[PDB]
Amino acid sequence: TTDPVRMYMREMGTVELLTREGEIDIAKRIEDGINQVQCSVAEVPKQFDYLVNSMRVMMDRVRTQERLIMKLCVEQCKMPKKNFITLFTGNETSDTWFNAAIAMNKPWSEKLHDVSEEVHRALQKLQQIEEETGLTIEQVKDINRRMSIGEAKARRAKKEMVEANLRLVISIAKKYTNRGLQFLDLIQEGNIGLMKAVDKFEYRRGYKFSTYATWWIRQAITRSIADQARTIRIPVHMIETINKLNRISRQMLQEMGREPTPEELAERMLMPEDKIRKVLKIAKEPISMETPIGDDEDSHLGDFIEDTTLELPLDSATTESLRAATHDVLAGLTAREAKVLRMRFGIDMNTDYTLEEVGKQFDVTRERIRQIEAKALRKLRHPSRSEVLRSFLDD
Amino acid sequence: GPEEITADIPNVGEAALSKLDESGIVYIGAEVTGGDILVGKVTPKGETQLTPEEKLLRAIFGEKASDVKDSSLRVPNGVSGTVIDVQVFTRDGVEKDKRA
DNA sequence: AAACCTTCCCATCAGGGGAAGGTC
DNA sequence: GACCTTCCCCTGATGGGAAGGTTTATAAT
Repeated sequence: TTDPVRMYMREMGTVELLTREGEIDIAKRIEDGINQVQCSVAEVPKQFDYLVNSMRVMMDRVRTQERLIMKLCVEQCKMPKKNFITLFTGNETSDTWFNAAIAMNKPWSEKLHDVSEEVHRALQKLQQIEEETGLTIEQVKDINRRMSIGEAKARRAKKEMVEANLRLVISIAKKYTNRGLQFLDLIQEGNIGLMKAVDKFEYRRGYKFSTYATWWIRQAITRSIADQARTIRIPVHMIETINKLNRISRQMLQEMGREPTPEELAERMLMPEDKIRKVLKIAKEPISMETPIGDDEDSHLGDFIEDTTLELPLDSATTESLRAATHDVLAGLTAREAKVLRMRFGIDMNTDYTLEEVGKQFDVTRERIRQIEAKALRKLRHPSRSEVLRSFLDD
Repeated sequence: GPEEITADIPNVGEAALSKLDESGIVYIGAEVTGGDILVGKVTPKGETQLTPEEKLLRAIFGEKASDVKDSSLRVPNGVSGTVIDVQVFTRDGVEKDKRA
């Protein structure tokens, strides 16, 4: 075989199933890791995660000063790494370890004096934490180390947990296969819900993990279908409404004999009737432009589609002729009227202007302009000046 | 918006609409030829924009623009026959016109 | 599929004001 | 002449609602 679905179906066989002791003891390992974390918090998961991240932030703050002082005293001053670790281990609070390293009197010992100025203030940042967190710079590190160990325990146990029950995900996903969504998409969206179930399962309730994992995976597959199946995405609740309508119209088949009257579904369903026709008009799916056409020939639906945005040249020629005709006509009037018409309208100009807009730079404001236009249009209303343009209006 | 079968069509002459009923459907028995309108329909089109040269016409002759396009059942070009049957299928909830 | 809950966006309603009308 | 009540426009105040998210425990591979 070649397809990757086979590379997955036969790969998951290497991980053995777990029941029933396996469930409980791997869950106990998970809880033991998280319980290692719980004691480390001493010195709903939503706030718990912020607490964890705050400890991590404190350790990052300390490590920043660590690496800064290290780059300053090793890269910028050439002191050996051992001479830094030996003198820095134990205090990590005061400046007592810097003056001693100066008194060492090795060649690098002089460059410490210059970085002493730059390290003193970095140390004040590091020391202040003690007055905030009520701990020494070493206890922070130790607590973080132990809690990271707890995380590692939880991680190994949870990966094993999901790997063991992977098969149930396929067992659930094979039921839904044909909904415009490929198979591996279904099994993966189900694995996501399987993980979400693992992280939110109490092994102490005594129930079998199968049920909870089943619920979560079923939800994670159905909702995922609603999300990613149709090319035009539809609100999640609308897919539920469509499925309900289809279920009712399916059940009423043997009742009405052939099919139900549309007004009935509004009765059987909770919704008034005027929305049902919209819900049915919405469900139309796109047709591939490669769909074969009549005579079962090579012609396809992507061929018979014209372009209607384009304007036929028969009309563009008329547009140009009207351009020229109005150009010759406006020149027949006066210069004042010509400018007024080419201003109120966008003729031969950047943009159209309003009444006060035109009156602004014409030295006589609104009403004057209103009197010119109505006059010029009157002067052009007359035949023997409107024939060539009158040929353009046909209704 | 929903299209209309009304006989009121823009950009047409009276000689064309002479052959339609109040609802805009070709009269039974009246013989026609290519180009003639059998069923007058108007699809709503909007956001019309005009080259200032055309806005000038709108201002001069007072011939205002329409907010609807033209889709009509016109006789196929090249053939000229006689109407022998006219059928009208009206959806449910849509009010029945005169011809219907 | 249902079940109760939060973010965001409507296209409309209580409230204010700037004046406006009508009269013992 | 003022006073009491009346007739219309902006800030936003909001109930309304569509779109979105998280749970659901028999067991179910």
